[PDB]
Amino acid sequence: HMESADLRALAKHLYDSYIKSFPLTKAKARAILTGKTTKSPFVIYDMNSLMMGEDKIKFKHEVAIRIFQGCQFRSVEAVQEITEYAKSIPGFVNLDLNDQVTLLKYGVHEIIYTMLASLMNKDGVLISEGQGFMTREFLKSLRKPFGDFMEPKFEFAVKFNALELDDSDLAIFIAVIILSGDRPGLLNVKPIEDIQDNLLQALELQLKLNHPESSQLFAKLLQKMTDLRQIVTEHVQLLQVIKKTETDMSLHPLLQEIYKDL
Amino acid sequence: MESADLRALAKHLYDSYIKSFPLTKAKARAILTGKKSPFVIYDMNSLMMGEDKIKFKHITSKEVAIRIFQGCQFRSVEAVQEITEYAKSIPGFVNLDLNDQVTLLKYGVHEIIYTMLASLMNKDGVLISEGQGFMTREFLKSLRKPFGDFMEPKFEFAVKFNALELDDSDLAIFIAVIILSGDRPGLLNVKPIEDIQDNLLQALELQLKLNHPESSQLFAKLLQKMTDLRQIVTEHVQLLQVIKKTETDMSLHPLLQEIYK
Ligand SMILES: O=C(O)c1ccc(-c2nn(C(=O)c3c(Cl)cccc3C(F)(F)F)c3ccccc23)c(OCc2ccccc2)c1
Ligand SMILES: O=C(O)c1ccc(-c2nn(C(=O)c3c(Cl)cccc3C(F)(F)F)c3ccccc23)c(OCc2ccccc2)c1
Repeated sequence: HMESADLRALAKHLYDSYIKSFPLTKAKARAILTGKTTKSPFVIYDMNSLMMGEDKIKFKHEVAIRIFQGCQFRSVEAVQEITEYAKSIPGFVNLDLNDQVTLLKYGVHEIIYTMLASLMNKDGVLISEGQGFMTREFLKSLRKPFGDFMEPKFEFAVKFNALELDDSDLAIFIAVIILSGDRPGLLNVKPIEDIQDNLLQALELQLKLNHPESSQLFAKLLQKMTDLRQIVTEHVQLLQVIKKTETDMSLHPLLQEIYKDL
Repeated sequence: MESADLRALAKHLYDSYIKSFPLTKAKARAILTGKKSPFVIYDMNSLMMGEDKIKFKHITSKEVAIRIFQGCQFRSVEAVQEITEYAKSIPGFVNLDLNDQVTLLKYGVHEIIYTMLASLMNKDGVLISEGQGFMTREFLKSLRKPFGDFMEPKFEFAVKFNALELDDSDLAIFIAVIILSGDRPGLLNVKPIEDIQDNLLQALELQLKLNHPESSQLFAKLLQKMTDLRQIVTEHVQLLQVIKKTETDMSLHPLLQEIYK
């Protein structure tokens, strides 16, 4: 339902808007993680280095709570960037306004975990626009339920990163996630699915041109949407334990609204 | 992988799918749409008459809601054996590590049962006993305590899944894809499983293009349903646990408890 040139044009549009919307790309994150440059992050691996990192790293946003609350504020910034990106997806702002809210409500976390994988390897995650690197072992060692928060994200990212996607692939994949016609409470499924159909055609052609030797990469990427859904559900149940255990811990109102009745 | 090889693989699976499963989607749709009218169970009195006249096996505690629930469990155990026989016809499956064969079936059967159950359902009810009976959605949803809300999610899934309008030749490949899932926990040799799934996916993609040329990106939409299947199977497990801990009248002969574990 779309010619090849139109699908290439749509792929280029989305990549361009992705570069404009997300300040830390996978390409930059990989150049920081693979090193070979003098761009080097400060590495936080224990309590003493955290204390030194806060002195050296210029953070834009008890140790476990401090790290948790900071993650929440980074997630809110991520929602803002994802929302800016979503408005560039052709057709999205023309949808019913309640459906725009619904698509963002259920899509933003799946996108956050997708894009978080770009900042991750098996040993830890880049933080503060790549200025810092916090080890997976240090996060797993946090007290109470906080230790178990990041480990599922690392588990996903190790598998997702084996697909070797780049930002130009990811730009379309993220659009596909937002324009999901199966979100609960949608009023007008038909125009959402028509946009997703074009996005899926564009993703399929993008993966064939950019990864010609990666057989059925399109199918394998769509199957990862299953892993994303699973970790979002785990995440929601994990916060509920914190809400009942940590009663003095505030959650950001934007995050409060997203998780409500999910 | 050439097109003729993919078509050969698609036809092999369709042929085996027909032999392994007692009621095809095509035959089920002919019964459901009214095109030997099945005996209809729509309340307690018709249930009792169905057990007396048709004598439905698996629906033979004296409480009705429990009896119907256990009957779903008993049919699902029968379905597992049909799925196991079908799996053996998938090229490459029996050549896998024997523990990996068991693991793929153990973790795949719930998703496959839900998928194939949809072939037997419409928005008003479900066929039972090889299409000889039809039990209404309202009767199942009206069962007491948690049993009623146990049945309704199955219908909600099936109504959405059936909107894709797959036929048996599509489903035969799709079921094979689910079985050859390389991400099941405890697999020892993932590589040959993903190599077989890659062939099956190529065969499903081509099958869907030739069989539904007007249904844009149906391949993508069907793979997106694997998300729904995983989600409802996880929900299913939690619902069973609540029933296991709450209900005291669910006891069977210990030998039957072992069979239908
Ligand atoms: O201030 C800052 O610039 C800043 C910046 C980042 C973090 C921080 N983010 N984060 C994430 O997962 C993450 C990331 Cl990388 C990128 C995008 C979206 C997300 C999230 F949406 F998924 F959230 C973490 C996971 C584990 C630990 C930290 C992060 C951050 O953490 C708070 C913190 C860090 C160190 C010391 C004290 C507090 C702070
Ligand atoms: O023919 C067939 O392929 C087939 C296949 C499935 C059912 C049937 N299973 N089922 C379940 O809950 C279920 C499911 Cl989805 C997946 C795994 C395990 C279970 C269960 F173990 F938990 F059971 C149902 C819930 C409601 C309605 C039907 C099912 C099935 O039901 C026939 C039936 C219906 C009512 C009374 C007696 C039999 C038939």
